[PDB]
Amino acid sequence: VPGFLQQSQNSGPGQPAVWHRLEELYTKKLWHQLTLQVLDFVQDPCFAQGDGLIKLYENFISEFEHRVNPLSLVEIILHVVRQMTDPNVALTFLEKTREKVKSSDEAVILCKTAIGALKLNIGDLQVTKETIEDVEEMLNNLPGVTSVHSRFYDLSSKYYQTIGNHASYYKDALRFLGCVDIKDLPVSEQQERAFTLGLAGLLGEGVFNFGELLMHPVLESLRNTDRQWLIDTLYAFNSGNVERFQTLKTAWGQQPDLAANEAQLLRKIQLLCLMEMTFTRPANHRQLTFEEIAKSAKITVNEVELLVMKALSVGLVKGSIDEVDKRVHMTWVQPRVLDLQQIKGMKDRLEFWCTDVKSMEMLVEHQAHDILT
Amino acid sequence: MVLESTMVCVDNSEYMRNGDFLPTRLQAQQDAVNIVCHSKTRSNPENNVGLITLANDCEVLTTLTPDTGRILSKLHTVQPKGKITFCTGIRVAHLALKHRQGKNHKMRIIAFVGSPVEDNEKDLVKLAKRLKKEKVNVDIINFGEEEVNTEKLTAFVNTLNGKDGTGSHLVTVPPGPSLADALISSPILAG
Amino acid sequence: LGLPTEAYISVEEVHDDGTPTSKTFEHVTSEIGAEEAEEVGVEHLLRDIKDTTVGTLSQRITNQV
Amino acid sequence: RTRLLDSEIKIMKSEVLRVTHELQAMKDKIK
Repeated sequence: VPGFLQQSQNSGPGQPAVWHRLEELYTKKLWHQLTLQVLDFVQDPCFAQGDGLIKLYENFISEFEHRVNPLSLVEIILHVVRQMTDPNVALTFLEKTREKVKSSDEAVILCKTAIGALKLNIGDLQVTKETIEDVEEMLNNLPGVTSVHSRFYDLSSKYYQTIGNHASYYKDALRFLGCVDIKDLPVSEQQERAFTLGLAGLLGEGVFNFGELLMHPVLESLRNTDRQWLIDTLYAFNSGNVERFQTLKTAWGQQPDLAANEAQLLRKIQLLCLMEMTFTRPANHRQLTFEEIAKSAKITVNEVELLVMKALSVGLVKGSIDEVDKRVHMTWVQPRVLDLQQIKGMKDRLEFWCTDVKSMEMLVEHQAHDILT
Repeated sequence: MVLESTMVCVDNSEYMRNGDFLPTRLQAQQDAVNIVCHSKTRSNPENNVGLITLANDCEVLTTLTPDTGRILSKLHTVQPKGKITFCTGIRVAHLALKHRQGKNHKMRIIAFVGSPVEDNEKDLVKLAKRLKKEKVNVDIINFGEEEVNTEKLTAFVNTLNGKDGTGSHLVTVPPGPSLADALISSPILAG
Repeated sequence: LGLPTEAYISVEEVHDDGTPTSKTFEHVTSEIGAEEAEEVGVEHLLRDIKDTTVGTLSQRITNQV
Repeated sequence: RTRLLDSEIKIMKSEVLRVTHELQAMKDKIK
């Protein structure tokens, strides 16, 4: 063991020096240096499988060290899977070691996240999907580790792999944003994940929130690397509605997913156009001609007499609709987010009216000052 | 029966998990607290001992009390993981001694440092000059690991006890394993 | 305006949009308790329990706030 | 071994606190 670390363990440049330092930590009993510095050398991927094979020998050293499992065991397992390569039964062994030795219950939930990922690789939407449900129970309500919630997101993203349910993907990606420590995530790797998020991830019908996720800053900046026109087309479906020029562009932006759901997405933009008139314009411009709705639903004006009824049928938002000109002037609507900087919320609509009221309130006081007494 | 109340600051950290001192550094730290509480009890029964972790969270683990039973229970299940935050803890300990209604009891602080502290040396020196105005003796026993030579703490102790001051002894961790009795002798020999 | 007490409860959760940590106090509805013979010390000096001032000054207060 | 003896000593300290808790329980019961 001491001899093994001194010469055989060394592989990459600087490994003999770091392993000699590791021996000093082993004698000094400084678990923290072993927990962070030794695992940091393990974190480097240049060694790949070779560090992982050494890691099994180091795991025996780690058992003597008795470093905290939530930090030490998870890092060891992260490179243990690299050593495992294809783990037909290797996965059972690593899970067995994690189950047998648990510093804390939180480490046990971390073990579950690994079990689900390994099961996902070998099997789809079976025990692994149920294990993803089990991990939700194991996580409970504790987000203090935060990285553990990211591991929980990883199985949630794995659930998106198991069933297309792009809505589940939309929820997990949002969960990842909350449980990620910050932009400390590798920017290029996240930009590459955002390239997929920009492509299939947002092309999936699961996310279309008028910028609730699309206009969120971290992902959109990473999605700038992904084709800008496709990213614009995603905003265009939600707020640009029909966006017929963008409709030609969306086929260019991503042929996969868009072509499969083009009819369904066309229906979704038609529904989006109906929601758009009421929330964006309150009264006045909210009322609009049938031909504008025909352009909004990208359908013929004669067809829109039939089409407006179908869009009205979805009834996502309760309202009042008049078919004299197909004008909206409807009641309740839910905007995913307000446009621009909420200019309507400023003196354009609100606040300015409130200023007018207090002057009239003063008129009531002037009308009857003696009565106020 | 000299009247004194000591707001000791314990440390709970991944560094404290290391067991180079005794079987465990935390157990050795608990033993060091046990002897000081016994020494205070021998000096006076009314003497009050209170302790809190100076790592991550620096509140009050136990309010200062003449009985040592609360002190022992707080040492039990201390749970170590938080990164050391000595500056916040030292400020809390000094004011907490003022907080006690019985200010007549002499005010002293004993602290344990398990990890290097990432603080500007000037900032701790400024606290140390304020501590000198407060005139409350502070002696720190570094445990297991410390900033090399505890240079910032050595300057902090000098600022705390300058101009022929108490010069309360600062114990840098003895390199490698250290006996608890070896650690206890230096404070018993002199503050 | 409103009432003197402000109610806040602090909870830890993951924001759906993705705000980091997402731990903050959350406002909750607050009300005034019921007691007997309590305003004999205070309200006895003044008080205005009648429909006489309804629509005479009550409308003014709402417009005022 | 020695660690087990140390754990027993910590439990004995808890038992001393428990004797005080028993007196407190008796005092509340006595009232």
